[PDB]
Amino acid sequence: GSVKFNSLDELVDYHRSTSVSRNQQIFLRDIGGGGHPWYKGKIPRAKAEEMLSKQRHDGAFLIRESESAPGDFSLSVKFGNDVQHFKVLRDGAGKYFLWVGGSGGSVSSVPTKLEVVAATPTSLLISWDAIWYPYYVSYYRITYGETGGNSPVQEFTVPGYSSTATISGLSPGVDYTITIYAKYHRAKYYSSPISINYRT
Amino acid sequence: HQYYNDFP
Repeated sequence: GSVKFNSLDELVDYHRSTSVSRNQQIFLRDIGGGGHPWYKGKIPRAKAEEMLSKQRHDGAFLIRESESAPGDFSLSVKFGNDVQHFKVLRDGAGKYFLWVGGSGGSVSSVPTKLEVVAATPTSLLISWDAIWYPYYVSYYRITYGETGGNSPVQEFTVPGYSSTATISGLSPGVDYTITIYAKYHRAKYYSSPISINYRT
Repeated sequence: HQYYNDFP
């Protein structure tokens, strides 16, 4: 998933009017004679940033053959400050696209449900819903400790392909604050948190 | 070798 194109021409045409960025409004725009508007064949990545350094306008772009992944294509794009490189994904039938999945109809990277599925007096099974590009989370950090004072909160990470976790070795009768941080690939920062309370 | 739309 989700939107897929039968060819490079068709991918290019779609991303003239739909952003290539999940957060910003960045549309593909031709480099400023009689040659192909945007394909540059087997040309290197340093070179692609040479052809795009001289563009002031957002969305300047070419598509080159990929260096690190022969037979694949790369899409190079100017984003105000920097030159960004996209990998052109192919699916099972060899359709082309840029992003697996989609937002949730959501505008934030914070997990949206966080719930206790089942519980004993010394353990928790919890679940959550990441709807914003779940395929792009590298891992979740789960923290838990007594609500209020005092000691170190306990932490562990579960892989991004996971939607549930198990918390163990808890004291009966204690109120816990349970929190989850999403770490997208590759955001600089964890996403901001979502937490829950539960008393064993 | 690193791309803006990579996977984990």
